Amino acid sequence: KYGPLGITNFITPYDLCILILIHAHCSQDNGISVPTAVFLRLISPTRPSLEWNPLLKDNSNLRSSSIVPPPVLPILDNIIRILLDDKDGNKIALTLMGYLEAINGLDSINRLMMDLEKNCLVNNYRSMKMRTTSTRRQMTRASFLGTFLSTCIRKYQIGDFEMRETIWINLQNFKTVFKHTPLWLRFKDNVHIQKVKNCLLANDEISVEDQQMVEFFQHFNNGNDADSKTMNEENYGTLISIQHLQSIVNRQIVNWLDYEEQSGLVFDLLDTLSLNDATKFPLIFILKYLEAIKENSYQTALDSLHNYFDYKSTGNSQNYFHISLLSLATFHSSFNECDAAINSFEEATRIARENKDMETLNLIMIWIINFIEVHPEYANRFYITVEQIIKYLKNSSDVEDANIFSNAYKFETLLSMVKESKTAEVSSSLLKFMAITLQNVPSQNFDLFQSLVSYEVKFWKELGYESISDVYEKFLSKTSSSSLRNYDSSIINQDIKVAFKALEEDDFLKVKQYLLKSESLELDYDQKINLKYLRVKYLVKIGDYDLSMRLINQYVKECCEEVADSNWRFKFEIESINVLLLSDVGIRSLPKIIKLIDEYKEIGNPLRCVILLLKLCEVLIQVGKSMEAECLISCNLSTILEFPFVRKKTDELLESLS
Amino acid sequence: ARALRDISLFNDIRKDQNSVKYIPSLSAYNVFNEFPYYPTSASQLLDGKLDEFLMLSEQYKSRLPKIRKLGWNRFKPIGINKTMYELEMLRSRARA
Amino acid sequence: DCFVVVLSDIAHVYMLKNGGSTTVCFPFQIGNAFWYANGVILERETSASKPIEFDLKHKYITLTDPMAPFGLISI
Amino acid sequence: WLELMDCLQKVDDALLLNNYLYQNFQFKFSENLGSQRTIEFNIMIKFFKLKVFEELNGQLEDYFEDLEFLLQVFPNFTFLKAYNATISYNNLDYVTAESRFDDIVKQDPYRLNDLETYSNILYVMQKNSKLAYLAQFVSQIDRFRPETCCIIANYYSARQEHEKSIMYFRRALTLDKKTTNAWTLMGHEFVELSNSHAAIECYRRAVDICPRDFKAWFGLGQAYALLDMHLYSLYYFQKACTLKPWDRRI
Repeated sequence: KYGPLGITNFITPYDLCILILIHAHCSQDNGISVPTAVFLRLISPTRPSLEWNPLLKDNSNLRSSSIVPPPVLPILDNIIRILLDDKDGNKIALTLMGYLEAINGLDSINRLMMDLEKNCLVNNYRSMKMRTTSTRRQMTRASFLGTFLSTCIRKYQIGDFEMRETIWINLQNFKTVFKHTPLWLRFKDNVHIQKVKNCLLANDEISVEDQQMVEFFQHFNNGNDADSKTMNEENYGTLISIQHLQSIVNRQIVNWLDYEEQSGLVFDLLDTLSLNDATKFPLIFILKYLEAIKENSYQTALDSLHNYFDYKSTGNSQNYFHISLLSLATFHSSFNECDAAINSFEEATRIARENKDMETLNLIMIWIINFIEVHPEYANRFYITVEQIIKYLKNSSDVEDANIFSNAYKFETLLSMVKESKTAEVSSSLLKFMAITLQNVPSQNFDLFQSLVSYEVKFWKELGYESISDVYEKFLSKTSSSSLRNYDSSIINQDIKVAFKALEEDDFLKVKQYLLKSESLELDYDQKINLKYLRVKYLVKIGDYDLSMRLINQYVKECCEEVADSNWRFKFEIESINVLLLSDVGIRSLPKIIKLIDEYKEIGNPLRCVILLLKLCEVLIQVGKSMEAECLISCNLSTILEFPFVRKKTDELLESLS
Repeated sequence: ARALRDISLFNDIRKDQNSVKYIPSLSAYNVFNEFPYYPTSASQLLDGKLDEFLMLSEQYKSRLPKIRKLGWNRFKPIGINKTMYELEMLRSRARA
Repeated sequence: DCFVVVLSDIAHVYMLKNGGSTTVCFPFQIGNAFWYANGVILERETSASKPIEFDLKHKYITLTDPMAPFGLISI
Repeated sequence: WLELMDCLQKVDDALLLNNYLYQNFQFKFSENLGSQRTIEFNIMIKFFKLKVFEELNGQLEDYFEDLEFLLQVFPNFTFLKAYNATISYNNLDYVTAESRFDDIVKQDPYRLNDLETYSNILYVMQKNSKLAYLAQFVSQIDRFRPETCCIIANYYSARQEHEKSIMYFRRALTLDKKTTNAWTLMGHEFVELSNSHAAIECYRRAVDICPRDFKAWFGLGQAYALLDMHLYSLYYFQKACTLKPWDRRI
């Protein structure tokens, strides 16, 4: 079924197949009505125009609410397999098969097309009711099939005889490809084919003289191979319109990003473009780019991106130069270049000002924090602080925003969490973002919906209620990851959870091997901290604390200046507390534990309050004053069983007291 | 693209609280006449991208009557000093 | 901290720690290239065809960083 | 010999095959006349040296002594002189080349084979009056050669009618698609029409047809540079650096 591919603005052989089907359905002589699902799989990809920005926008409208079958490749083998499935589909399948056999000439093609325009297609409904004398079903222009057939009619009267010959030379090539196929052998003889073929072949007006030599014209052109064939220019094996190519490509990249498709056929066919249709179809370049990132090829990613943004900008009259840099900026942030991405972004701001268009500034601002969300360590380097944006976007407008406010509040929630604000405000801020996101369609805005889950899971986990987190985590998508953050980040993130479990099950060999990968990998900041946090926990289990103690303090000291992450500061502080008290000297930590207790009492996070209580209890029992420790733990035992993961520590301490 | 107003809730609250230049592309430029194609309507610009099929559709539609509208104006037969463009204008006044 | 690949006559130098990419050319064809502290040593292609002819006066090139001009060895 | 020329791609392969023509190559002395089958006294082996070593701009060897040898034998050969004139053009030596071509026009007035370089020179020269001489004269011969449609385009460009001169360049390319040099000229006239979008794809096609095009990369780098995309142009300029590192302008 493979062959050279070329974009054609004329009637592709695939197109006639629908025209074959619609003829049988409207004729109503055979009583064969093609099922509606068949048409909606065939015509709909040919419906024009979808558009798909390279990055900076993911499936904002491409996702169909109902799952649709993949678009069909223009090969008789694939087309027939759709009709073939039904028990009576053989009858429908043979109807198509017979018509393709009856159509043996360019004139016969014209007979089909003249028939539809004169009788089947009709300008408007008001003439339906007057045409009750028609033995065939009549079509309205505005209908689903009507608008399609109008386009097909237009594409036939649009060209000279030069295009009509290409239709027939290609169709016979297209028809004969199916002939040397195993399925055609299964349908070598079906008697019904002759019946349907003779239905339309009738009224030939000659059977004795012209038919003797009519065959001679057909056969001589055809490759009878008795002699050397008539030499003709190389002809393409498959012809598709631009719009049909758009559907197959968009489905392929979406399927790749996260009823069976034919990846090999699509990829092979897309590799035979004459390099001119590639100009007419710039999206072929980016299809390599998405493939390029998968194997982590740097230069091969770059040239493709530059390739895509040169043909797109010229084709579209609106200035998209202000969009090219951001995609390139995303690409650099994808390879952790970071600093180079920074320079890329600044000149995007200047370009936006010259265009003097307001709507693009919202797009450039929204990209800022999305970048800083991945790399919070770069907040100081931007010319605008994060808080300025939130204040700006909160009062941006009251209309023509839709998703901006949903984006606006989530950034405040993240900042509010990191700034360790009081839980009352954080709950309210997340409330705003939750209400606005769910109010509109959440399925269509798949990116933000996932981000909501991540924040909520994180938020409730910090409060210590895994029961709530357990419900939400089932909605978190794995391996989906997000844009502008690498491509193997999901693999790394999954691996880290493995290491933590391995640490719990005392699999020191596996975790040890993973830390070796740590020092030479390019990792995101959030990933970096986890491994940085992973190492200190591992060193505690081994027993060496001189190295860890010098290591933990460096981490927390740099966890307060470079990034003002209070949550990660807390987790590191308590590890140091564990290190001290484990070495029989936790008394040094008494100043440190107390200053956090009253500090978090004001905050009101119960999980924080309880964990320090256990540490306070543990230090008091290694002193020899376990008497009062028992008294304190007795009064607070009720409120400390609410948190699951501390129960194991809480239970274990109980037998110690006995 | 709900614009925050297609949302029933926030739209309700707002009521209570109240109380493009075109530039040619390469494919637009043709080989015969150096004037580039100018699209007739914004429908022919597909998200700003000039659809090549619609462009050539209008081009065919313009040229098709051009063969028919040939004999108008300048061409004059001999023995008739009066071209056919005014043969129908007098013909129009004849019945009217 | 840059990763460098040497082609027959062209060297690509990709910044890995920080920065983008750079590329440099060479006066003539290169047979092989050997790493040394702060630079690379490049030996000229000897013969190709089957006649075998080669140069001996100078076939080694020293470069420190891509932007600076090359240097000549001393024996 | 040409079809054997086009298959060659790099200078090292030129040396690869050049040796093969010397050590393990010999002609059928039966078919060829005497005193000719010798490789040292052959002609297109000499004509070989003149064409391939310079069209690809490879390292010259056995090139000089063959050159003057061909001047002595072929003093009146039009093709040789134009190539000899071309050599001066290729070395950015325009005064001497103009004298060389001027003999061709006087000796051979009707040759639409290498006059594309002549009009290319005259555009750099100015003297629109002299250029208008050629455009009227060249177009009078015929309007179907690839060159005659690029000769006139230069004359129309010099007079600041880009919207007409832009069309002729596309016409010139359509006749013969191998003349990739028209693509960069195509893009330049877009720049002076203040349509940067149309320009960028133009240079872009020029480098798809052959990546090793210094002119195409440079022209594309400039078009972004005219716009405030100083960095988005750094890549294109950077790519051009590899092609001609030995230039002050870049």
